[PDB]
Amino acid sequence: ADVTQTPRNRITKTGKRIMLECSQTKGHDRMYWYRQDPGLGLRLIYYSFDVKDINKGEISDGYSVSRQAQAKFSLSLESAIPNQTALYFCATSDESYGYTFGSGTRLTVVEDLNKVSPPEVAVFEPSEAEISHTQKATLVCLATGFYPDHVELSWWVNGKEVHSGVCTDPQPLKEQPALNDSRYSLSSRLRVSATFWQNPRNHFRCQVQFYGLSENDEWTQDRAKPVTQIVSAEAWGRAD
Amino acid sequence: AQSVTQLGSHVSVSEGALVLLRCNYSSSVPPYLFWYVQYPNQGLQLLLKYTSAATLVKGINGFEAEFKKSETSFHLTKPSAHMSDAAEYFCAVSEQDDKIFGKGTRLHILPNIQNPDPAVYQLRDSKSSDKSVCLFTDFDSQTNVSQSKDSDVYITDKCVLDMRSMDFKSNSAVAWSNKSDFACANAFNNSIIPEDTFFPS
Repeated sequence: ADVTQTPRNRITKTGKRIMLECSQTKGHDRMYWYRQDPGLGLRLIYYSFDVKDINKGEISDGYSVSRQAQAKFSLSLESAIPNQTALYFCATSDESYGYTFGSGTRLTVVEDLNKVSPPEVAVFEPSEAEISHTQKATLVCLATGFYPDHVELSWWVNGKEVHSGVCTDPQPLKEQPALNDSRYSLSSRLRVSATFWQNPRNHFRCQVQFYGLSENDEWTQDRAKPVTQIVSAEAWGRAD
Repeated sequence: AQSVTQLGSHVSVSEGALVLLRCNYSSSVPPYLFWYVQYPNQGLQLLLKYTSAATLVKGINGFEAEFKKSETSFHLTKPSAHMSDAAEYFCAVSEQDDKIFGKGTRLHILPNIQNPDPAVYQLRDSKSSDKSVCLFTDFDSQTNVSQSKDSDVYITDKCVLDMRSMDFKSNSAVAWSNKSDFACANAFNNSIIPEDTFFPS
C-alpha cells in the first residue's frame, strides 16, 4: 500500500490483449479494479480477497483478472475495444473499508493507428486593445489537429511551470463532429499584468505533451510517425 | 447498501457562498459512507467518512457532513466556496460487507465579479501568415457562451482563470475559424452577450 499500477498511460489498437498490473506492499487480503468514465463514477470490474478468490463486479464483461500473489492483482482486456477507453484504478482495503487507490491508468483504444496525429500548437499574442482598456494581457494557446484525445498542456514563463493566471478547456473539442475518428483541438489562456507582458525580456511557452505511438509500432505513411512527444509554441514580450 | 444517489452531474455555487453537495443512500442497516474529491488530472482523495461513531463528521479544509438516518442522507458542506474547490466529488457507501460509488458531481464556482468589463478582442499568431483568434472576456456569471452554428467556427466553453499576482479572477471563451468571412465582431452572435460589451476598432 504504496499501491502502484502500471502502465500509467497507454494507447492500443482494437483486438490486442492489454495487461494492467496493480501491486501493493502492505499485503492486504482485499484488492479491486475499477474503471472511471464521465457521468458514471467509478464502476467495479473485479475483486479478490485472496490468491484463491475472484469475484465479478458490475462490469466484468470483456475483462479477466488473475490474483497471482498476495501483493499483485492483474487486469486484462482480452481483446480491446474502443468503449474500453477509460481511466482504470486499482485499490486495496483493510478489514474496515480503509481503501488505498493507485494513481490511475489512462487507456485509449483506437481502431486504426493510421489516424494518430500530434498537435499543431500556436500562441496568439495579446490585443493592444485589451492592454489599453484593462492594463492586462491575455495570451491564447491553441493545440489543433490531434488524435486521440490524450494530451496535457502547460505554460512556462521563465523555464518554470505556472498554474496562476491559467485556464485550459476541460475537454478538447472535435474538429469534425460528424466523424467517429475526428481530430481534436484544445485552447488555453494565460493572463498577466500588461507590465509583465510588456517586458521584451520575458519569454512565454505553451507546451503540449502528446501521447501517441511507441518505437515498437509499425508506420507505413510518408508523414512523420506520430509518436509520444512534446509540441510547443512561444512568444516574447514586446515593448510595444 | 442497495445504492448511493448524487443528482446533478454539474452544479454551481457562488464564490463565498455555502457549499452543499447532496448524497442519499438506500440501505436499511446504516452503512458506512464516504466523500472523495478528485481535482482535475489527479486521483481520488478521501475527504471524510461516516463509520458509526460521530454523526457529524469533519474533514480537511472545513468540510463536514452529517449522517441523517431518518432522511437517509449524508450531504457534504463547507462554509464558503473558494475557486480552488472546483473538483469532482463522489459520495460512496459500503456494500455486501466487502466493497460502491455514486456517479459524481462536478462543482463549478462562479467568481464574484464586482466590476465586469465584457469585451471581444482579436489576438494574432506569434508567427503565422496570418492566423488569429477572438477572445470574449471579463463578463460576469450572468453570461454564458453558446456553441457555434457555423460548422467551420469553433467556440470553447467559458473558463475561469484565477490570477494570483493581482487576486483577480475572470471569465473568457475563445473562438476561431480558418474561414475567409470570419470576423470577431460576429464570432459570438449565437450567444447572448452584455449590451455594453466592448468591440474595439
